[PDB]
Amino acid sequence: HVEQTYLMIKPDGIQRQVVGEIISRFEKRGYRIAAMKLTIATPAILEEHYAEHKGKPFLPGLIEKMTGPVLCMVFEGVDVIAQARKMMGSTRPGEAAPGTIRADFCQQAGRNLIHGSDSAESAKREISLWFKPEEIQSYKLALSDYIFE
Amino acid sequence: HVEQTYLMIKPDGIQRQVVGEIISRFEKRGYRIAAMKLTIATPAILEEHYAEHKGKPFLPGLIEKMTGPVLCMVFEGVDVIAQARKMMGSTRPGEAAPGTIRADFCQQAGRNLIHGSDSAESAKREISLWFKPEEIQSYKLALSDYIFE
Amino acid sequence: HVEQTYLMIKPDGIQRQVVGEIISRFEKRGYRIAAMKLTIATPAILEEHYAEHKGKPFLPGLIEKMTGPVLCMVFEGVDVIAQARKMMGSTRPGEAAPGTIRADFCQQAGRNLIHGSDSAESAKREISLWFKPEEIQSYKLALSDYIFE
Ligand SMILES: Nc1ncnc2c1ncn2[C@@H]1O[C@H](COP(=O)(O)OP(=O)(O)O)[C@@H](O)[C@H]1O
Ligand SMILES: Nc1ncnc2c1ncn2[C@@H]1O[C@H](COP(=O)(O)OP(=O)(O)O)[C@@H](O)[C@H]1O
Ligand SMILES: Nc1ncnc2c1ncn2[C@@H]1O[C@H](COP(=O)(O)OP(=O)(O)O)[C@@H](O)[C@H]1O
Ligand SMILES: [Mg+2]
Ligand SMILES: [Mg+2]
Ligand SMILES: [Mg+2]
Repeated sequence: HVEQTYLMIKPDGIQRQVVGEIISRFEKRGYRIAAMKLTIATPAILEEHYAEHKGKPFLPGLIEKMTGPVLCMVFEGVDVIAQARKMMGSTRPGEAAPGTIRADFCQQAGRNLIHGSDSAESAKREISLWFKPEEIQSYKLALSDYIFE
Repeated sequence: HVEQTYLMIKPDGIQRQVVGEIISRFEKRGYRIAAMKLTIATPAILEEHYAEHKGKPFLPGLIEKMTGPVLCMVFEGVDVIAQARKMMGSTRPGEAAPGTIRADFCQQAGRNLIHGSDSAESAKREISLWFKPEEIQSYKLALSDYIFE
Repeated sequence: HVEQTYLMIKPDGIQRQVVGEIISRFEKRGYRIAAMKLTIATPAILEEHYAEHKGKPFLPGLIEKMTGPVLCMVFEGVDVIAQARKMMGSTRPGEAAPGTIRADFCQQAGRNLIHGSDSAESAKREISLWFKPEEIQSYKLALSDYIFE
């Protein structure tokens, strides 16, 4: 039984030119790329993305930092929502575990490279916000017999 | 004092073609390759290898998943039995620590890439099961003065 | 607000020829090289470097193992003193967390690849010990906007 999560490379991931390295970390576990799109995030879409943080003092600066090129992604795998969060590490890179993306690449929460859905509910909502359905691709990995039980 | 452990790349490690990456992780710590052999594991030898799991519900499926090409290895180093187990990570990849082999490469316990001895007694037994003594090679690493105290 | 820490590649890092890999780990987080110098450490400077261990049993052997080529480094970043210590891992490689330098490269405390300042006071002292002020270089990373909040 697999699930899908929404992962987004933030503008610092694009500008520091580590997109391929990020993707390789998820491919290495046999997670399937179900969707991938480069766009430029705008305030209106970012306000919906970060709707839970509406009204807060730190939202305007977050929206400014996120206004930039992003790579929207959907990955599929066993427990991939929680696992992708674990692989990203803590929001604050200084608290993130060695070997996580944020610990290996970053210094501060405001420039922490990547976003990942925090729950099944947020994954459904975020995939619907950033992708049209035709952009979610269904296919099977040829190495499935060696990735799954 | 150094010891020797038995490490085996399972058929998923062969088929996903990550043998070299696995070997490099152990070489990186200055662990010495003392033996290495590609074979195809058969139920009879696997039954002896996994004798501690006799009767357990997962054993028949484990033997099936392990019937395939494997790379038998012996590595030598300080505390290498416990250390290699730490590098492998937990049986479940989802529970394994970031930076371990199972967390970095795998999703599920039944396809978790690598076996390693869990104790001095099991290392002795497993090395003897899979290797004849003439297959164990003794040499000294040229960088020994910079690896060992 | 950034700070500067003193990092030193020990003779085993030089001789095992992993200098570039070590530097890449710190560059990967956007830490800035503020100073760098290859020298051959002498007992006199090592006595002052390791003054806190004066009288201790392992000191003379530590000085001996450290009498050789070293790479003196100063790296700048947010919380970089504590963060570089986290990235190095525990003194004993066998106790260091997976994904740290010492866990990924080493076996024993006497050959654990790298030194890093352990506090703000020690970083100031160690930088001044190994570098003259003229050797410390001030410049801005062009990716600063994508590294720092
Ligand atoms: N105190 C803070 N200072 C700067 N940026 C923050 C702070 N808190 C959150 N952020 C930013 O907002 C993003 C979304 O917030 P949140 O959902 O709490 O974290 P995460 O993305 O780890 O789930 C974070 O990834 C981070 O970039
Ligand atoms: N509940 C399970 N489901 C699927 N596979 C399992 C399960 N328990 C064990 N296994 C498989 O059997 C192998 C041997 O089990 P065990 O010796 O307990 O683990 P380890 O290899 O971590 O020492 C594991 O590496 C794993 O591939
Ligand atoms: N018990 C020990 N055995 C061998 N070498 C040691 C031991 N303790 C310390 N050392 C060596 O002395 C160095 C300095 O010791 P210390 O300052 O306590 O560790 P660290 O470098 O982790 O801060 C260590 O990096 C290590 O090379
Ligand atoms: Mg969030
Ligand atoms: Mg076992
Ligand atoms: Mg110290």
